[PDB]
Amino acid sequence: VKKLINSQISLLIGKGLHEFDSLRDPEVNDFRTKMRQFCEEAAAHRQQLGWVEWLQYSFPLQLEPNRALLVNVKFEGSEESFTFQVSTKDMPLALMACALRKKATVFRQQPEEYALQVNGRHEYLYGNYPLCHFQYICSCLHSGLTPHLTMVHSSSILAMRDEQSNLWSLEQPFSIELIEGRKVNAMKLVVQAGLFHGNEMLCKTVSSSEVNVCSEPVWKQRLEFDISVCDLPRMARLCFALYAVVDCPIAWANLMLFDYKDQLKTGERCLYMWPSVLLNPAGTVRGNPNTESAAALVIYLPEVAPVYFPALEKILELLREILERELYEHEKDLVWKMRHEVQEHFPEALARLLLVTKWNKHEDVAQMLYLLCSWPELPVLSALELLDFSFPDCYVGSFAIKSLRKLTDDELFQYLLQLVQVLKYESYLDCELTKFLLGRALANRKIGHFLFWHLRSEMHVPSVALRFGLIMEAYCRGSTHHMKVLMKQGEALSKLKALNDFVKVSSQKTTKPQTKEMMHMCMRQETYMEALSHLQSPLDPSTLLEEVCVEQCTFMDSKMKPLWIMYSSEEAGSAGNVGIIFKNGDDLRQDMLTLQMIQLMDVLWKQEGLDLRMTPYGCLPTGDRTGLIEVVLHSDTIANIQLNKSNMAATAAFNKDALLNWLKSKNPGEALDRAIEEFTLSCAGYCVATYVLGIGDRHSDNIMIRESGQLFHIDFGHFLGNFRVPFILTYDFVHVIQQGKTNNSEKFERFRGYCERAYTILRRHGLLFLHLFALMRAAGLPELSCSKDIQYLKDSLALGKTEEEALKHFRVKFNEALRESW
Ligand SMILES: CC(=O)Nc1nc2ccc(-c3nn(Cc4cc5ccccc5nc4N4CCN(C)CC4)c4ncnc(N)c34)cc2s1
Repeated sequence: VKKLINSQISLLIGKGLHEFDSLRDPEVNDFRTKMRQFCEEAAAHRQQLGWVEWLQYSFPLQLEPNRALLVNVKFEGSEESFTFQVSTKDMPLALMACALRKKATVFRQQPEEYALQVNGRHEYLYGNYPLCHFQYICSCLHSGLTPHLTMVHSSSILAMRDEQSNLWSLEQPFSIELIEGRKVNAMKLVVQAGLFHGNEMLCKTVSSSEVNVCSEPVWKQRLEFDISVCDLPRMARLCFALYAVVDCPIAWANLMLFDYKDQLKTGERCLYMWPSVLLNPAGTVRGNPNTESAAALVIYLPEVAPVYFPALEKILELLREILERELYEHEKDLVWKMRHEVQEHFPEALARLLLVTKWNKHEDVAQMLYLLCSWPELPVLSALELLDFSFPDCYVGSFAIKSLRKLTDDELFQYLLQLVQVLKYESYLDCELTKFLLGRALANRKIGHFLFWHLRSEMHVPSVALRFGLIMEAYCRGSTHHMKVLMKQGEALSKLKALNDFVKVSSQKTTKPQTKEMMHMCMRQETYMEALSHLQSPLDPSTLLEEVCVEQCTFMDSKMKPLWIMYSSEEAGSAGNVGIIFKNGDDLRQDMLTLQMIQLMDVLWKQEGLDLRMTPYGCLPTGDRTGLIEVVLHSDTIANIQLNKSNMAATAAFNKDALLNWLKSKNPGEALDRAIEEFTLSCAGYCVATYVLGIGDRHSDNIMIRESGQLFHIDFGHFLGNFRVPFILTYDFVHVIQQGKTNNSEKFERFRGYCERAYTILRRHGLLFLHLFALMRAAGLPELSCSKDIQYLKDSLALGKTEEEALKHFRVKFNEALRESW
């Protein structure tokens, strides 16, 4: 039983648990038993949750950031239903109280014992909120549709829960012996080394003597470092680069100078190096696992006797404003002297003080830390900055995590991609970020879901495979049931991979109709119908994927041959008609990031009362160049529509009418007006988002429209101006915005306003994007690695300007776009 589970975990995470044992590594072992313990208690806590509290755990509320409506309501075990008319202002309780009246009359004769499930989804309506505040009711209003709900009794929710149970002495300089290696090249080889605390060096780098390429290299030399051993900060990182010269880089490697138990390191180490793209401070501090083939350096840390880092108990014993909103060396010195008044009267400037503190002198670090221990808790915004690699100290990190606990679950979810990436910066396996993510994920099943997937999707990256593998193991121990739910997902993804391979093979040797019918036969096999059916969507756990409609599935006959998979569900009706796209061969990470950023804009816009009718569709990497994109139904590409085919509702006398004609046929009579407004709002949002993000090569192939008028972007797949990208107005959208008239300055200028509001609201949260992109640097995305990428956002949001200033600047950009539009 505990052997079945171990095997289930092994299959789910894509790494066998026996591989953890074989490392005979006490840090891995200690991480495992402690994190198992932590996760088991969390699971125990959850099995006694109240029924409302469980709903909160398993089906967290989906909310928006007088008027009448129709609702259909039924009860759990009957098909008979009642249609009521209520107010968009009424709470779920009144509707429930209403539904119980109708039952008592029909069956010839307490609302608070129920919750309302959205039919055929894992989504529930409860709490003291007006119906219009629930994403679902809210969404229903905009599309016309009647909300459909089931009354579920508390006794039934509890049955769900139950079924789901489980020191300063050493004054001599620091130094190492560089012994030998075993490697491949073409000329002479040099080892260069630096001591780092984040990006900042703790002293100058020191180089090797030249030795010939023939090697199996030999050195037997002492590299001495210009810094007292008693000064090495807790998080001292020692870094190596091996290269050749008569410059040609070969490999690099890093390690911490203290182990995970705070002990200084001795004596001999063998470092298995990673291939190079010279010093790489940000690289992992674990050696290359491919030890058969990896070049290796042998070194020797010299025993100065054990020696540990001193307990905090010991450590605790031991024109300003005009600048405070990069600084000269005299400005630095001023801040440091003011550290106390910084604490008392500028607590939000912590980050700036941390960057001036001298991490290569131990006495100053004791100073800074002592101030940190009484430092007031900081705003989330400020805390997200502190998580950056320019703050490696474990005390700083703990303060940051401590400031971050006041994150709501909706916020945490919004920034989960970045917090996971920042695991790649960590020095050690057991850390505060890991416990934090595990804890919040075990308290919220939606967080759990995406945490799992963000980690699972990277298991083929050797630098994170062990770390990420271990976290998912701990997660599973805390939720046996959710483990199985995710296995169902992994098995579906495994079959889709097999199905996509067949399509790639078949389609090269036969015509599209022929392969299509083959795909269907392949899907109609028992093993497939079953593996592909009855799962939660990896794109959204509240979306249930029930019956694959084989007949509606296809593939696109191009490059990587992505698959199109439709689902239906009687229980959910029209709402359970949903689709996924499976893509294998392409990397989806950049698109996911882009889409999260756009969805962030939408939330920020909505919090100022601006709704730009965005389309934040699912996009999720699940494996090695593998993931999923959510089908947005009732949509088509601008290119396709602009083919202006005859025999169609939308056939134009002039190609420029095509897109308007299409909208007309989808939205007759008085419906046309709202579709044009939907188009205008959505167009403004994507124009501003693409501009702020530096995304170009937009064209009719990678823009789409919904039948409601909503325009949205797909397949980005470059950003931050690396292809300065101009603002873009396509004449074809301008034509539609203008209701089909040559001149319509009343409509075009309401459009300009939309853009100007959207843009000015983002500037107010400019720092949030900057902090978020800074952390994303951890992802290893080629287009998001250096500072010229961050600078791109600095320039697009004109953060160093006044709002009047930037708004004029933006107005020049917009007018330039208008001229470019024919
Ligand atoms: C790296 C990368 O590819 N990123 C990508 N991101 C996206 C995002 C969206 C889409 C996408 N593309 N399309 C058009 C489309 C894509 C198909 C993909 C695989 C198989 C069949 C496909 N058919 C598509 N159409 C074209 C329009 N037609 C009316 C319906 C079917 C979408 N339709 C609805 N929802 C979507 N989300 C899409 C594709 C991609 S690819």
